[PDB]
Amino acid sequence: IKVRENEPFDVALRRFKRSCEKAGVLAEVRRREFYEKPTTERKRAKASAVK
Amino acid sequence: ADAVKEYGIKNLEVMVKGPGPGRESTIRALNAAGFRITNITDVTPIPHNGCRPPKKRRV
Amino acid sequence: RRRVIGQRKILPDPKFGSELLAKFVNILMVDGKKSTAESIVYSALETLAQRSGKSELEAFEVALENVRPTVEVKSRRVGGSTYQVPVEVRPVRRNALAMRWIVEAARKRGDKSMALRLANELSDAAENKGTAVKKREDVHRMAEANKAFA
RNA sequence: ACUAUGGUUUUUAUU
RNA sequence: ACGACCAGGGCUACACACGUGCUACAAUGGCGCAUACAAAGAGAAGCGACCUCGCGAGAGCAAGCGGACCUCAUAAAGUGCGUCGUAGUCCGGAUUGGAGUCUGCAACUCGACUCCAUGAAGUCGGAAUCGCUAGUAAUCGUGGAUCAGAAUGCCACGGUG
RNA sequence: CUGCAUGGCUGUCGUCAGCUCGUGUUGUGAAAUGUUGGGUUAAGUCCCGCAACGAGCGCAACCCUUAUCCUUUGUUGCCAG
RNA sequence: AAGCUUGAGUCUCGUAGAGGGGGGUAGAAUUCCAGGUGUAGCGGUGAAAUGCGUAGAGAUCUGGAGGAAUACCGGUGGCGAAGGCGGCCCCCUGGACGAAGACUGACGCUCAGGUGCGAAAGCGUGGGGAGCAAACAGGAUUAGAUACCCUGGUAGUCCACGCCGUAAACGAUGUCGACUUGGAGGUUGUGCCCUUGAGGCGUGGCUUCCGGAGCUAACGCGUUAAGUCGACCGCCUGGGGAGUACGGCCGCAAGGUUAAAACUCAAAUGAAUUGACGGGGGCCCGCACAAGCGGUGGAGCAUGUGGUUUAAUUCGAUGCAAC
Repeated sequence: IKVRENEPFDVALRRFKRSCEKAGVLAEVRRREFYEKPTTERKRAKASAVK
Repeated sequence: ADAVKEYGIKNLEVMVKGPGPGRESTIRALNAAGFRITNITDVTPIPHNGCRPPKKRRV
Repeated sequence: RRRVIGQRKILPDPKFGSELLAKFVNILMVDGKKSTAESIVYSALETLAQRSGKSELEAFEVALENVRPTVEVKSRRVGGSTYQVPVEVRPVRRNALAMRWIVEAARKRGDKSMALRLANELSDAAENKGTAVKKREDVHRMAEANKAFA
């Protein structure tokens, strides 16, 4: 995955590297992550869908 | 493009459909006819209609 | 694979001041007998300076930017099919290959001496209408000179 | 987007 | 006697083709002269120098050292000169033949060597197909064990590269 | 006579990176795991994950040897003076 | 023999949706019709040919005809006892569900025989016939080719009244009721709020995967159970044959129904572990290739296994690992 200027390097987290396919980001799978953080994010996106 | 010289075409818009190998040299051979080809659109599917089409079988 | 190395250390000739002419004694040469090819260095070239540059020290080196390749085509295989892929010549090999086949047909004929068969090869070096042209025209022979395979 | 054709092989101790 | 001494057969017999190697079909060739340089092995019925004679092999006379010293032993290719201008050829060698030279219990049979006489096929090869790394490949030289004698097999050492 | 009894040799994968085992761990169990994933290498080579951490054979260490420097012997080998 | 509301059933205003018909509403190109535009090949294959072509095959415009079929949206989303159901609107209609009140009053469950249902195929009669397509006839390729591949083509594919009830009819789980633990992601009502959130918090109806316990040989099943238990029905008792055989039934019929045995094996069956391997799914090296360059077998020599053979042509070795 890559978005915007990144390129020129570096802007941390580096998720265009070690790709290849399958089973990436597995240290953010099962428990601990998410909770309400994707709720507040997607509510602001829907508050930005108007007109 | 040699069969149309009596029509006096100047500005020309191009449409490209389908994945086949002849899809690029056909644009240079058309430039080599003396027409302004500043409009080129690709309209390849994204499939629609075809009745359904029927498919079945495997893979 | 795992080898690849590469390249060989070469110098200009001690007697002629040329980094090209030291390669010419390895051409039209057999069984390590460079001495038989030294007998036709500059001596046979008085016939060739009549149509190329001035003096024996440039009568081949003027043609250096023509007798070397810069682009080729390469044959590769996939499943049941064969494909002809255009390629660019790499810097160390682009600097080379000037004399590798430029006198290929002087080897065996039965007509005239080596010093004459050398001049009867170098006369076609910048013209390509004589003998063995398939050895030097090949680099465009799957490109511009024949488009039917594409 | 892509190569189309390989049948047959007649047996024995795990000291 | 399935034990093995003597005397002959053989294993080099050919009613089938073939595999690996060699050498040709040659002109950076072949033949004949000139010119320039080695490494490693071998030497007590030894290595055999030098010299003479015999188309020659070799025989006769006979030195020096049992070998870092004396000997096997003009390294060859490379360079130069002479030559054919591509002819079954100055190419090519199998066969049909002669006369000598050596060893050995003995060589007709089933050996080597020399100098000469005849000189075919072969014009780069079915269906196709082998191999490769840097003092190496290529190519041209040298030595040695098996021997009384006797390999294109076997094992090794230089040049040029 | 025959390795279809054996002392003892010897063929080939291959001189491949592979094969086992202590004390654990997995499964109902014979057994499997350790040695399969990740970055890497001539390689089970070196490291990280990870139910393993380690050990022996192969590999490697170790040892010889070549390209440099240093030193002992000199005719019959060598020969700058 | 009287009650109860707690299983079963009913009414208001409302709700999602490929449930089942019939009538409406539309287009595409292969096709067909006419008049134009307009041409040397068209089709297919590794490579071709049968076939179709200058008499226009091939390609295509314009207005008309016709048969199969419905992309998008459509989501690990719905409907239902299965089999089935996905252009769109309407009329008629089956099934299911919500808010708050009002009712019947055990009206419930299972089932021999009955009774009622079929995806696709086969069939009676009348329509249908673009594109494909069993059968059948040719072109390939094969010592076959009768097949895969290519060109044609009848039944079939569709419609309608019917005939025959088949299945991997599949989650291989007979039917019903109840108790037993959590998570993530979909999906549709409704109370209070003009949602003024692009909805929040209570709370009914549905719902795909994960998986604490329990079952199991292992796969699998999992509160949606193959778990823990009752109510009613039918099902096996060793393979090999075989729902085959004998008989009636019902169908025009292939079938469907209940359902063996002489003989034969004294045995078979289920799950996945380690080898062995692939004409697999992936990764890594080697003159295995690429690229360059020099050879081999035909002639004539040197020489030996196997074959021929005198009088013996000694034994042993015949895959990579003999000659």
